[PDB]
Amino acid sequence: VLYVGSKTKEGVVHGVATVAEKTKEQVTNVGGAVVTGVTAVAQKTVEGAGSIAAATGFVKK
Amino acid sequence: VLYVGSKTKEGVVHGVATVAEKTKEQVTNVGGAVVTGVTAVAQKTVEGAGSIAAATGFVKK
Amino acid sequence: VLYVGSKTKEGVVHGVATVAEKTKEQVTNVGGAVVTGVTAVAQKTVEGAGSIAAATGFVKK
Amino acid sequence: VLYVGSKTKEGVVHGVATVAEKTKEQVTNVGGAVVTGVTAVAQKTVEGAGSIAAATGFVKK
Amino acid sequence: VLYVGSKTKEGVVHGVATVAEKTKEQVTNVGGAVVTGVTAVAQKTVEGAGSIAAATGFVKK
Amino acid sequence: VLYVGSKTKEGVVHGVATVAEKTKEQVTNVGGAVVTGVTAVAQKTVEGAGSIAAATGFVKK
Ligand SMILES: CNc1ccc(-c2nc3ccc(O)cc3s2)cc1
Ligand SMILES: CNc1ccc(-c2nc3ccc(O)cc3s2)cc1
Repeated sequence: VLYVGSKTKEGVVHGVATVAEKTKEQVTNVGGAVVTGVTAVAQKTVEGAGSIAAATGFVKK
Repeated sequence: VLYVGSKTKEGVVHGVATVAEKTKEQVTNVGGAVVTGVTAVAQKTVEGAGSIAAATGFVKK
Repeated sequence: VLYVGSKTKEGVVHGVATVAEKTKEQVTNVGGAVVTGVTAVAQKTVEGAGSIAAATGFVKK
Repeated sequence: VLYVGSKTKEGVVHGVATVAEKTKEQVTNVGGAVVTGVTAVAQKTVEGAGSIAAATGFVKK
Repeated sequence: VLYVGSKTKEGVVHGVATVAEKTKEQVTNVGGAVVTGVTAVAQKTVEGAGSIAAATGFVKK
Repeated sequence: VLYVGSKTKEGVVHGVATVAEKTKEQVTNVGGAVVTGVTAVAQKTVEGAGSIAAATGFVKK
């Protein structure tokens, strides 16, 4: 009943240096799902299902 | 009843240096799921199922 | 009833230097699930099933 | 007598990512020479003395 | 007499990722020479004395 | 008389990832020479004396 947050950090990314020399990149998706190339990403959920880089499947019923 | 957080860190990424020299990258997905290339990612969930880089399957019923 | 966190760290990644010289990368997925290339990732869950890099299977019913 | 340069590179800097988090920087020079903080610098001389970051001395005669 | 350069590289820096978290930096020079903090520097001289980060002395005669 | 350079490299630095977490840095020079902190530096000289990070002395005559 006296919660005290201070200087806290949650789902935090900082201080990222990145060099990506690539002569070629290619995704050849044929009918499917694909997720590629996530970098320096931060989420924070409450009462929820939190996905960052999901390759979810073809739901059939 | 007197919770005290201070300078805490949770799901935190920091101080990442990355060099990626690649002459070729390729994902040739044919009908499937794929997740590739996650870097410096941070999540934090509460009352939820948290996935970062899932390759989930084709749900059939 | 007098919880005290201080300078704590949970699901934390820091101070990562990475060099990846690769002349070729390739994922040739045909109908399946794949997860590749996770680096410097941090999660924190509460009351939830937390997966980082799962290759989950084709749920059939 | 048939010099052929092609795609040559000389005194070349490229592809530099830099993060510098600093809570304090200070140079307290009292009567002297100082050089600090050179980053991503490129020179090319011909028939000359080329210095990049010199701390040269008090010439007296 | 048929010199052929091609795709040559000389005094070349490339693909540098750098993270520098520092709570304090300080140079307290009192009467002297100092050189500090050179990063990703490239030179190329011909018929000349080439110094990069010299701390040269007090020439007296 | 048929010199052929090709894809040569000389005085070359590439693919350097560096993380430097330092709570304090300090150079307290009193009357002297100092060189500190050289990183990813490349030189190339011809008919010349090439120094990179010299701490040269007080020339007296
Ligand atoms: C959003 N959903 C949620 C539910 C519950 C919580 C927490 N329950 C407790 C119990 C004891 C304790 O020392 C800390 C905590 S935090 C946090 C979030
Ligand atoms: C500007 N000052 C200068 C003087 C001389 C030169 C060179 N002399 C030679 C001799 C033979 C050889 O195979 C290459 C070279 S390059 C380059 C520059």
